[PDB]
Formats: sequence, C-alpha cells, structure tokens
Amino acid sequence: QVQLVESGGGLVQAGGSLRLSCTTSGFTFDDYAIGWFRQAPGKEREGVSCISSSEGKYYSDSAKGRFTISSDNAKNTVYLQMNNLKPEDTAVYYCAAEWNNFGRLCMYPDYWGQGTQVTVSS
Amino acid sequence: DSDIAFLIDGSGSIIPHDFRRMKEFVSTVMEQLKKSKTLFSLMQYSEEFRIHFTFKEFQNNPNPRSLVKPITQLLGRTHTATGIRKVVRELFNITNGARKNAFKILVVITDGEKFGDPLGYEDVIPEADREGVIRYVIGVGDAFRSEKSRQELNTIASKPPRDHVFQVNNFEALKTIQNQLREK
Ligand SMILES: [Mg+2]
Repeated sequence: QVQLVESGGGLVQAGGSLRLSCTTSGFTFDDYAIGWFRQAPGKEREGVSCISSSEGKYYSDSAKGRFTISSDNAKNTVYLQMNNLKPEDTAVYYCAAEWNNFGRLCMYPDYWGQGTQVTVSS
Repeated sequence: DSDIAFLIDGSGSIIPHDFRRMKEFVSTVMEQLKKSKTLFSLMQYSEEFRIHFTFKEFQNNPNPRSLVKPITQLLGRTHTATGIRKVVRELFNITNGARKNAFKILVVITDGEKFGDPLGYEDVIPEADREGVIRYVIGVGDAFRSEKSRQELNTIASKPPRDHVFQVNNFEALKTIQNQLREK
C-alpha cells in the first residue's frame, strides 16, 4: 500500500537544474516528514533535505543555498528543486518518510522509495 | 533496576527558552518514573561542570521540582566529550549512590555543537560502552537543522541509533525508555 515514487530524474549538463518529485500514497501525508537521500555506487550515503510541517526545513551542507525542498499538501507530493548541479551530485536519489512526531527531521526514515537516477555530465 | 543519568548542555548555545524546556523535560521523566525502581542523577556542563544532584542525593530527596528549580544556566563553550567522561567516571560510581548491577542509562540533552572540547567523541564512547551505559540523545533547538550536528548525534548515540535519538519538544524518548525498561 505505502508508496513513495520518485520522478524528475535524468541527465543534465553541469550548471543545469532539476526538480525531483516524490508522489506519495498509502499513508496519511501530514503525519510524516518527508526527506531526500542520495547514494552513488561506491560512495557513502548522504542526507540531502527534509520538510516537516512542525519542524520546518532541513538542508545538508552540500544542499544549502543551491537546493529548495517544497511540499504540495493537497496532492501529497514533495519536490526538491536542485539548482547549480555538479557531476559530484550524480547519484541515485531516494525520497523517504519519517513519522513527524519523533521531531527528528528525517534522521531515521520509516519508509523508502525505490530511488531514481540523477546523472550530471559536462 | 535502572540508573538513569542526565547530562544537560548549559553552554552559551542553549537559549533560555530551550534550557527551560530541558528542565521540564528532565523533571517530567523523573516525575513519571517516581514510585518505580529508577534512580536519577544530573550533571550540567558547558566548559565547567556542576553535578546538581547525585544518585545518592536523589535517593534522600526524591522530589523532582525541588531538585531542578534552582538549576541556573552556566553558559560558555560546549565540552560535550569531556562531559561524557565525567558522567561515566563520577555519576556511575558506587560512591555516589549508583548501583553496580543496574541498567545504566545516560540521557544527553544538547544541540549537537561540541565546541572547544580537548577530547573527541571517539575517545569517550569506548569508555561508556565498557560499563554498559546505554546512551539516549535528545536534540534541541536547531540540532536537526544542520548536517554537522545530525551526524554528531549518531556518534554519541548507542549502537542502534534509531532507538536512541529524539527531540525535547515531545516525550517520545520517555516512551521508548519506558518500553525499554518494561522489557527489562
Ligand atoms: Mg554552545
């Protein structure tokens, strides 16, 4: 039942921008903080960004200033606007959910999407 | 059957409203666990260290309001790693009312911004693990709003970090400890 479906990935030139979409279903959207993670193969995993209705917004050090996370509460979808993309941002981008009443801003997500590939070339 | 030690951040980075919220958080945990077999002790830290009451002292005066109300904020830098070492060596000593064969819990309440400590977390966590101290972490303020402080919370938290990191704005940490202690 529980679904977290990433879309908006693909190939973009360096300096370009992408907007990922995390369309969610199968749970009450407002109970959860939703965040973005990424893992390129052979690289470590990173938290990127998170949005909670109570705890606000979080950005990693690489994400702050470039990236903007937002939420369409009517359609139960969370967007990550990524500007000034670089080749080192190439990774499989996962969206995830954490029960918002922990108040941790997506530190330990309870659900993970399948992930979508983001590729950044020169 | 359980000895729960508090280590509260009194450094300059802890605003007065949050430091209030720390005080009522700790008081509510003690107050919820009175009339049980839990003993309590508290250390405040910044760049200096104040034990506001030991395990023996809580045993002689088990009134959480009376013990927490006169606690005043120290301010200064953030010597978290040194604070961890002193709790394990001083608070969890049998001389201060701690019990040898008890369930040892350390509750650290901080914003996750160690600053000025001559010691690293890598130097103090093995000492905590050697005594079987389970470490719960309560993030306050903007602790969850920067990548540096979040990854710090895992380094301090116990081996399953997902069971041990919480926020002070709720009592989900207390429910987990209660469910833990009921399992024990
Ligand atoms: Mg500070």
